[PDB]
Amino acid sequence: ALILFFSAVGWTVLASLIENRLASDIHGRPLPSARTRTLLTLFRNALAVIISTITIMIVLSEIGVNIAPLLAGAGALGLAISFGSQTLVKDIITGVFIQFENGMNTGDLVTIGPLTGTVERMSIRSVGVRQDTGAYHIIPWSSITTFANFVRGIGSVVANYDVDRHEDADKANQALKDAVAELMENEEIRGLIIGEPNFAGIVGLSNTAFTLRVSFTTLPLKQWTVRFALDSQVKKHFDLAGVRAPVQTYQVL
Amino acid sequence: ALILFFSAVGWTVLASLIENRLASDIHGRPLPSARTRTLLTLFRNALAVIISTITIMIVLSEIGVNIAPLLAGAGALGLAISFGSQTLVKDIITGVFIQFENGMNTGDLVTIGPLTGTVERMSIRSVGVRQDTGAYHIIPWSSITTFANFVRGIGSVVANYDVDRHEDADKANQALKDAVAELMENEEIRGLIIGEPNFAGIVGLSNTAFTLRVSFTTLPLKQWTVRFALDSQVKKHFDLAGVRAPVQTYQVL
Amino acid sequence: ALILFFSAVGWTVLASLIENRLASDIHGRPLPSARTRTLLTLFRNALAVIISTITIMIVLSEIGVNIAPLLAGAGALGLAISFGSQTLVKDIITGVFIQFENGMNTGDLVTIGPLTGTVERMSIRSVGVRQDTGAYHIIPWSSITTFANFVRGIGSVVANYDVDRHEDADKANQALKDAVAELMENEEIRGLIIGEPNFAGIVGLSNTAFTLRVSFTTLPLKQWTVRFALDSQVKKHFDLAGVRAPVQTYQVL
Amino acid sequence: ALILFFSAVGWTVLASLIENRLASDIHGRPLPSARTRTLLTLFRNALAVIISTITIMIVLSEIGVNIAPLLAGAGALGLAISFGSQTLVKDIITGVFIQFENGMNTGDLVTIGPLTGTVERMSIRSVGVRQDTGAYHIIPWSSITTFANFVRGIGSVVANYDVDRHEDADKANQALKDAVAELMENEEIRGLIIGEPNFAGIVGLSNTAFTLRVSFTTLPLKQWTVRFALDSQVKKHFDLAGVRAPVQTYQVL
Amino acid sequence: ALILFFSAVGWTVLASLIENRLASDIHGRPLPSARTRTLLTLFRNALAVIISTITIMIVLSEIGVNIAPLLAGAGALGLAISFGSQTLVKDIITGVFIQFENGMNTGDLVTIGPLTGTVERMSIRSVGVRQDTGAYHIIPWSSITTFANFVRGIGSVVANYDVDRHEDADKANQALKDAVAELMENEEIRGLIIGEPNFAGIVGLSNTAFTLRVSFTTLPLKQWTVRFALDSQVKKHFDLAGVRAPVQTYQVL
Amino acid sequence: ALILFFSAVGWTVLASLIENRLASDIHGRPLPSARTRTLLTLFRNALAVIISTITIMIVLSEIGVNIAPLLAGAGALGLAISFGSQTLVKDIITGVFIQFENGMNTGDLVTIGPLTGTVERMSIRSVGVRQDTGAYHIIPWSSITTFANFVRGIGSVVANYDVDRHEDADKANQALKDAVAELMENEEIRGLIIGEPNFAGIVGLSNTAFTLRVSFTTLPLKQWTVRFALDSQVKKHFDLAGVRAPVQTYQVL
Amino acid sequence: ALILFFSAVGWTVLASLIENRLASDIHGRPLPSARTRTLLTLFRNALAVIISTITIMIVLSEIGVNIAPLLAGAGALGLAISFGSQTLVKDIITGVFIQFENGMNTGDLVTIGPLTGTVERMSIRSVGVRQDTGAYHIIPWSSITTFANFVRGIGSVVANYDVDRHEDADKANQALKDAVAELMENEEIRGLIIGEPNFAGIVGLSNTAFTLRVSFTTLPLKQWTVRFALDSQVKKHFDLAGVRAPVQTYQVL
Repeated sequence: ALILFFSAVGWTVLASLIENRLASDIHGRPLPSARTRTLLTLFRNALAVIISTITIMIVLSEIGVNIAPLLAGAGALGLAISFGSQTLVKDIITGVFIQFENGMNTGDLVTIGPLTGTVERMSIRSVGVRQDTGAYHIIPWSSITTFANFVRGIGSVVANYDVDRHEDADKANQALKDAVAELMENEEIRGLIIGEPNFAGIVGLSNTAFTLRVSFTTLPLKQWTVRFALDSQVKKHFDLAGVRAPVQTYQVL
Repeated sequence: ALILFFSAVGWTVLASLIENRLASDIHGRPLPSARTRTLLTLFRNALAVIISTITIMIVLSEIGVNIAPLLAGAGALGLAISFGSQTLVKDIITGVFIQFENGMNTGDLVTIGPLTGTVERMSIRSVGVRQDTGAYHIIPWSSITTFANFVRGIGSVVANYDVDRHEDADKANQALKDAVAELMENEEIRGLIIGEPNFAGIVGLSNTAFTLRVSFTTLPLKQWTVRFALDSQVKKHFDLAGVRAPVQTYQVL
Repeated sequence: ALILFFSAVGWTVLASLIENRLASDIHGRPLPSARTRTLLTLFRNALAVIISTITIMIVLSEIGVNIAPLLAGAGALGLAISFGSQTLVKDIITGVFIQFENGMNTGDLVTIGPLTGTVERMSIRSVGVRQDTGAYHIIPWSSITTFANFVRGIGSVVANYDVDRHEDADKANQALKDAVAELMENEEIRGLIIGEPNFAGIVGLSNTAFTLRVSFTTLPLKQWTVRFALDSQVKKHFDLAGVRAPVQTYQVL
Repeated sequence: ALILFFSAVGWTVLASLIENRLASDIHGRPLPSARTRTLLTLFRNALAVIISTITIMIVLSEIGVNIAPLLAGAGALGLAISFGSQTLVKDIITGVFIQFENGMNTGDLVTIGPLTGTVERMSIRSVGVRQDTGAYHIIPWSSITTFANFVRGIGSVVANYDVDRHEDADKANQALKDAVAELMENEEIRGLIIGEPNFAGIVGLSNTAFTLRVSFTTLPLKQWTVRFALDSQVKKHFDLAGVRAPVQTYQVL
Repeated sequence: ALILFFSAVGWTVLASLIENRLASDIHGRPLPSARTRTLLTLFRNALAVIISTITIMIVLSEIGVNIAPLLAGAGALGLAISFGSQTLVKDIITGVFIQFENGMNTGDLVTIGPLTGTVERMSIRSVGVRQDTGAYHIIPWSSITTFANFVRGIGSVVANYDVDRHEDADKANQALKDAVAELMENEEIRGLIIGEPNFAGIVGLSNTAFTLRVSFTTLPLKQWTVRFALDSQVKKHFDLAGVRAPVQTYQVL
Repeated sequence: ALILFFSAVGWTVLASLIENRLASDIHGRPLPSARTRTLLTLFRNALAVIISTITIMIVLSEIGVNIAPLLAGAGALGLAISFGSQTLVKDIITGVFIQFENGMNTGDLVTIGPLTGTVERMSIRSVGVRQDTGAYHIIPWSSITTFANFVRGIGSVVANYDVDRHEDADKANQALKDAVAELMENEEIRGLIIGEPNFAGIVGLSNTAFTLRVSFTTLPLKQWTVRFALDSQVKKHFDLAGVRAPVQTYQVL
Repeated sequence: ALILFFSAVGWTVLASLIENRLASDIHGRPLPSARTRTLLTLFRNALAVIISTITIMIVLSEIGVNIAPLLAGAGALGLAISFGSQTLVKDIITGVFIQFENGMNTGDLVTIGPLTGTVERMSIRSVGVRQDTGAYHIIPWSSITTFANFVRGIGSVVANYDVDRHEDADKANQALKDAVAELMENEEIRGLIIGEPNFAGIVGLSNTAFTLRVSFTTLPLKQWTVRFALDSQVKKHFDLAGVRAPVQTYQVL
């Protein structure tokens, strides 16, 4: 009867506490810290609260005066719990879908908002990213709405260099072409590049400068080394050819 | 009876696990990575949880003490699940409607917020865009609200060039007209352009400069090459005609 | 009985698939692309899911063990669908109301947020706008909260020109008046203008300049040509009268 | 019986279509455009959908297999409709309350966010504002959260003028006082002003300037003309008295 | 019976229209404008709609075919009305609570976000604030989340003056002290101040300047006059003592 | 019966009005202003509305035609009231939790967003903060999401001083060390400091300067006086040692 | 009967007040302040309100006129309470999940938004962080959405130094290499570093400068000391080698 059902609740409560002891062993893993005492206390309190609620519900059902006040209170508490748990299920679903489309793997370079780093590990609710300063960022999946991946597909560079307006375009463009040529005859750099450079010439005009563009396409994650080498060669050849940097201009009175 | 219904639940649970094995084969595709072990474990856990919930519901219905506590808990969990799944159905509906109006195809150049690139593939929940730096962006449909497409219809250029205030408009405007004339007699460039240039003359006055505007209408995705050629010719002809760039001015004491 | 009702469900399912084939013909229109295969598959899957849900509901109703678990799951799914469809009905209602008040027509120049262009077509959920760069923007109605229309009513110009503080106001104001006078005696420009210019004189003082204002009222969409002509004439007459542009000033030690 | 009720539904459907024809005449007004064909088609489709839903509901009620699937679908659709209609009733209530407190009339100058213009007309959902560039802005009431009105009450000006630090305050303040004095003896300007000027003297110190403040109180919508006249007189009297504008200062080495 | 109840509905509808006529007299007050015709029409339409809904509900209840479609539609409409009325009850509650704590009175100087002005009147939903330019701002209570009041308690000034780095602190600090001394011996200003000045000396170092701080505590709303007088005296005494303003510095080559 | 219950409602209504008279005495306190007449009228109107609603509900229950229209209207009104009261209960809970953790006391210096001041009093819904300009800010608890407290624990200073690149680090660092030494031998300042200074040397390099860092740890709320004294001593010793401030540099042609 | 149940409610109310007295002892702890009188009064008021609500509910259930008005009011109050408690359960769940993944411990350096500091203590709803200025920040868990931890894993430095464009890269790069060499031969600094420096050479070109990059990997929380030492050595060796800082350039007329 009611007493037999009440004993079943107590038996299940002990099993949940025994399951909490199993969770203590799981929590006992060195990876998730060693201060699991607080977490265990919360689980025990929750189990006790659930057992007390079940017992009170049984008593009220056997009372005959309707559980309406207490039932309404429990319903309000459950509604609050459901309202507060939107974000968690949001992270779970978002992460499940992200791994479904092979959006993120471990070790690749990504960009989530204002952060760029390498993925270290993915939990059920968040993803760990290691920044170039050594900081470890924990980003929940629902916080992620748009991200970029640098290992998928191919890589490319687009380089723009500003040249002073007073000079002529033919000499500066030839200097840039020569700088790219010296880069091409280098062996491992040319191994990184895939194909031939794309010279665009003047791509803009300013009040004191004009800009020249040259674009490549390289191996994934190799664009930055090529960019740095190109910058060094461009500086060297601009110095050789006498190309001037943009200079401010003014008049007096 | 209850036992026969319980056996049916177990039979369906095995079928779902067999369906999960079929999903494992689907997940086994090289495109969606190779670490599908985690996804399979989640599906198995979900199937086990569903089977346990069904069995407990049957037992409680056959108990006679009302499923009210457990039923309310299940209802709260379902409410949380429904609340957390708003974004997913939002992406699904938004993508379905976007493909309905032929808003986006594969390979075209688009602009979604601060990102400009070529569409590579569209999933049920997101769209992949390839940037000019080689990064691969995953953008969910609900995150997309307003976007532009450069392949629909036509293309056009509007070019504004700043000339300092001290010179006269007739000489600078004539120099710009001559620069456009040299561009027109070029053959492939004229093939890109559709029609005749639209000279607007002075379109603004600054404290140290005035601006001249000339606009074209070209083939789709061909506006940038025409713009670069026009910039080069404008610089050359401005140098030829002696037109000066804007210069700062000050007085002493 | 139940079997007769089940046969009716199957008959309706085939009719929906036949209706999907009718939608395939509608989707077959060249305007909405040619890759309608994906859309048809989704419709077929939805019809199959609906038929299966109806059959399972009938079986459960004829079972006698209550549909409560499955009914609650279906209710949660429907709640999620309703929650995710807020935006779509929002666009539908907003567009219906916008067309009710004659807010937007096709071909007129509008400004929706940071975008200015001519309306090309309006769907049930969005509106297409053509920018001056040739890009085609798709803007849903709910994303629209405030917009401006340049074809309703009239057009006007308010022109402010900065003159440096050192000169006198009477000479510069007279030069501006003469510049407007030359503009007035032109024939087509005066045809664009409706009425007489409104001279306001000095309307502000800066540390190194003062500003003069003149305003007109012209035909719709004709304000920019008048503004450009006024700017050219103002520059010419300021050069003629010897009016100086604002100049920076400093002192040494 | 059921057939008699079904005939009543058909009779009401025709009346709604006849009411749509009456709405067509209302829509036929030249003010709300002439392309009301699309709106009429939507109304006809909605009436047909409502009639079909009513007929299906009657058939299902007379079937005996419960309307539960279809009733739940209709409930979900109604929930989505109610969720998507929050903004519309928000505009209706906000506008009703705004006209209740006499916040806005037709023809007055207002400022709603970043827009300043004269109210032209108010609908049930929006308000039309005419900008000084001739653009016509449609602003829904719910989008309005805070606005200012320039015709209610009185008007005032607060004028701050920057004077170089190196000069003395007594001479510059006397020059400003004389400039206000000349303004006062003018007749229509003095008619605009209500009372006497309020001289505050130095109200701030900068690294290269100090500022003098004088404030008035004038008729509504007349503050700007008084401000412009005061600016012109202040410039003239500052030139007469030899008061210098703020000047940058530096030292070498 | 049903007819007797229907007659009661009609009798109440006329009473509501008579109550609307009473509201017309209330609306007839000159303060809430004179165009109350539109408001009366809306009230009459609402009363007619309510009467029609009640009659249709009675007819449907006496029909026997369940009001379920129409009842569900009415429930959806009521849900939309409740959803759209969140802001109004929010303003009502916020204003009621604000007047409970004596946060705002009429005539005092407040600062609500980017607006500073004097409270003119408070409605049930908003508050009117008069700006120093004469504009009248209507701010709903829910839009208010944080505001400041200048009449509660006391007033104070904190004055920071920048002196160039090259000079010595003792001379400049003594000059500031003397400037405060001249202010103190003035009688009405000293009546405004409550106590003695608080000299803090150097409170910061810049690349080309250092700043000195002096703070007071005065009567409410009297801080600005004291600040202006202090600024004037500080300028005068800095000129007397030969204290220099911050000056830019550079070097050549 | 119904009449006896109706008399009970009237008796309770009078008691609520008598309770409102008790609230009038409470509102009669000089602290919560003296214009409590408006609040009392609102309470009386609410009591009358509640009594009328109860009477109408009783009449409808005794009518037999279902309260469904009026009951649904009351339910919608209650739903709107509950929706609009989210913020109030949010403030109540947030404040209760804030006082639970001893986050804020009265008189301490706090920083809530862009505001820094001393707490004056805490209500059930908001907290009053006194700014250094004398303004009194009212901040609801829900508006508070993150704040800092300067009285808990200790205080510290981190001082960075910029020295131009041209000079040598050893001389400037020695000058800073000597400046700190003179500060240390002062007696009350050394009483404020707790321990020894932490010299960090160069902590950054700019194009025209390098920065030196020295950090302390002092008593709570005493960091600013120590900072000002350190700034004065640093300026004095930099002047003594001939250390130069950062200076701009350029080249000609 | 009803009286026996009413006595049980009174007995439980006293037990709750006795439990409040136990909470008073808990609140009596010196850590959570000493003004717990206000909190106790709120608990007593809540207990009294709950007891009164239970008694009124029992009386209404024994009345026979339905609790519908009062039950609906209680339901609306509970709905408001549930709506206002979303944030609290959000913090609880977020903190529980954060501690689960070992995201934060006590004493480590973290970065939560614009705040960087050391964790001092974690409550159930918030986390205390000590800033370098001595301020104590209280941050709820729901307010936390993304944070970084500096003690997990390893630490690294990336140093960029700008060199004037006019000089040559080989000399400046050699000077930087020598500066790193002197740093390496230092003993405790080399103990901090883990491995060898990574020289990247030129990594960017500006209009007046080029930048050189060198990166390390050091012990956790030791990156800043290494960075400061590297900056000092780089300045010293740049001075030794005659490397110039970036300099502005202009031309006259």
